[PDB]
Amino acid sequence: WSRLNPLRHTAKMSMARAQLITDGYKEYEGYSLYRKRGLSVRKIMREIPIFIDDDQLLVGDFSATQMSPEWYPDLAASWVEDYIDKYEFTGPEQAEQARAIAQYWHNIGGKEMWIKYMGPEQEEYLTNTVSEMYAEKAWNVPDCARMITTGARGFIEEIDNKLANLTVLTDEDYRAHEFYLALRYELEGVIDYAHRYAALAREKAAVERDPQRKVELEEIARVCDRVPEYPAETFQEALQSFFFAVLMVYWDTRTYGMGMGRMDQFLYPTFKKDIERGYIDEKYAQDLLECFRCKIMEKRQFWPDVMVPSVSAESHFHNVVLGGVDPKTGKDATNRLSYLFLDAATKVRTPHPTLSVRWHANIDEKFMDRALEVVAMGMGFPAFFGDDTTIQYLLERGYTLEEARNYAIGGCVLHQVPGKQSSVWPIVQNYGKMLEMTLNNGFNWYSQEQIGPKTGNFLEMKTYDEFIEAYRKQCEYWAQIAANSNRQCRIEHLESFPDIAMSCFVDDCIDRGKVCSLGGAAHNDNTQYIVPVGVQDLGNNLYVLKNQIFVDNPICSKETLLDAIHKNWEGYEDLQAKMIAMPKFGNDIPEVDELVNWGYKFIEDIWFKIPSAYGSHFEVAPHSIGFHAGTGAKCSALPDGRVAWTAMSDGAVSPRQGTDTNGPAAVMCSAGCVDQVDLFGVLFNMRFTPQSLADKSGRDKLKALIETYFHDMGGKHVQFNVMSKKQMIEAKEHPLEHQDLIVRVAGYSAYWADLSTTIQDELIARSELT
Ligand SMILES: O=C(O)Cc1ccc(O)cc1
Repeated sequence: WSRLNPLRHTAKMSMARAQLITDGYKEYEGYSLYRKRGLSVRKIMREIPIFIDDDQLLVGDFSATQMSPEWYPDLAASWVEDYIDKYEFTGPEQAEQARAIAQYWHNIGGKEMWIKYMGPEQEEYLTNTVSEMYAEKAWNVPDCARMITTGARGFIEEIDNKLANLTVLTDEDYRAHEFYLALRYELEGVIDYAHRYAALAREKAAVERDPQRKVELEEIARVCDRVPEYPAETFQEALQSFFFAVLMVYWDTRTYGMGMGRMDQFLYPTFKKDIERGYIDEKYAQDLLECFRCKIMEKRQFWPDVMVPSVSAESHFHNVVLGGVDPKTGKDATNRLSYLFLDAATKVRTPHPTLSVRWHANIDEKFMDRALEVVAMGMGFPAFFGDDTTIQYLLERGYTLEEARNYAIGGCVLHQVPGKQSSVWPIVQNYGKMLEMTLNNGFNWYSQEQIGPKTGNFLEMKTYDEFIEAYRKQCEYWAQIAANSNRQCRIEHLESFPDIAMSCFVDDCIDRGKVCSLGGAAHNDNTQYIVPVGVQDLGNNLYVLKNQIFVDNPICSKETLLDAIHKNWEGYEDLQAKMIAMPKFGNDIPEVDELVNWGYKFIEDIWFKIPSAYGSHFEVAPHSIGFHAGTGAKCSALPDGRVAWTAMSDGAVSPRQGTDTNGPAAVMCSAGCVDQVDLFGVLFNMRFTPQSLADKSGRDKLKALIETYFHDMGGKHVQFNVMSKKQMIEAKEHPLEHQDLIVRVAGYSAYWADLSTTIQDELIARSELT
């Protein structure tokens, strides 16, 4: 009854893109890839199954059967093998169809073409090589709502004004002449897509008996008759217009961490249009935002199980930034449309649309108090981002102050302006696992193979300054060997799986006539980066290296140490308790909280002088998504009392696990001692108990503590979740029951049933605060 009604995961495998792209490549054979793609995608949207759900007033969906996740063979296809039905993956009996597409799309798929290119193929855990040929790229926020007040028609004109009055093909990239035609070809695709619903919604009208539900869709057909093609005019046809731009991208590439930030900023002129004109009510607007959280869900993920350890089983980042600052004037933009957004998170309790708030000095204290109740209930949501510091990072990249003020976020914590960055290609490297390799000697304990460089013998280091060069020499190897892989993989993805439709919403892409992935990016700045996930464990161990190994303590010699972790404290269980009691990050120890700052300052030195993509340099994104588990489980033992095969850390500057013997103010004062201005978004989450946040103390102690954390300490991002540790243990022993539990992990909340085991038991260990 609570306004909205989401439903169940009674889903099966769907072949409405794979089979529809397969015969698109065959019917449009010979046309260049830029055109053979664009011609096939409009074939999809104009021909794919369509339906309108019940009591919903949004039409376009992310699949051809309710919640059945589509499959894209353009990116990969040879991962569907022998089981016929068996593990969250299921089909009816059509396995002979997947093997038919896999037979066709063999050696012509993204990874399928990619894995030949190399030659030898080094399977890895120190870098996500498996997640770079298999995972779809997005993690941006294009201007599909900042550049959709023009409409698809206004786009096709600029393309037509381009192919005619500026072409003169003097090899002005035949690739560019074909990109232009392609971009039109699926711009009419998003027209046919919404003109199919108009004919179907109008058909769903006469046979309808409820006259209010009849007029509900009779206006939707009138919306979709003008929403995608021409510029929108009303709040009901501005949302549907923006959404169809999110789908046209999804039909060309399963847009991963695509952000849709600032819906409280660009749906306002129509919001302020219909309301003050009595055309739409606040509850009606709260209906669409409710119907927006539901319809966005169907985009489930469908990747091989070999990555579920590192990417969970349903890690979706559909973030939207509510609140903020008016760019042209500097005042606050926190408005009622932001109030209805987190009002929607009440009546519908979906965990994917992140719904993030952006704090700033003169923000609206009322709609920030009301934001603290949204995380006071279930779900660890409105991930408060602090501006002021993030602005300095964007302004020092090159963006103008208006572009910087107007920033949103893409994916987890990546903050960036809308239509400028271009489909990021990330790199994971557990800089605690590097410590394992150099404390060894490039041996990769879990693998027991001399796969690294013999930088130096630990039993012959002599001094700490000698170690940190043997740690630099080892880290730099996995730099020019990891970047060098997905650098020329973004370039290689020009023979397969480029993002043509997404270029409709990247600046200068239309002008230079080149896609955002390869070339026509307006800013090749924050477009490639690294995620160190567990660098707290670097500082905690570096402290043990700096303090209490070299100089004093020869009993805990370099020999007694390496063997203790070799056997994982077995026979040394007395020692680990002392190291686990040594000063650890998360409290308020400058002697231990400053080494994690120098830690990032050690990573920011090597990678920032490494060129990237088409220009600029690699960034450093300390965030995480689930890569602490799949990497830590293969990262064997650490000096700071760690056990062998356990996770790294909970991302960026979050305290390790049970290391905060001090209150919440310390856990942020520590995390504040990080010069996080040049850090591409920090993932900082911590757990409170519901007795603290569900009272005035939540909107009094926290606010005074989170505002102080960002203004005095220069933080960037803070995200909370309230849930008892027993409630998670009670979910571990009853996982058949709590299959719809909202648990935060790392910049998102996902159902506990699709969460990995190593992530569950790790979430038990996170401390409780008051
Ligand atoms: O988000 C990540 O860090 C992993 C990733 C790698 C490649 C890709 O295409 C998508 C995601």
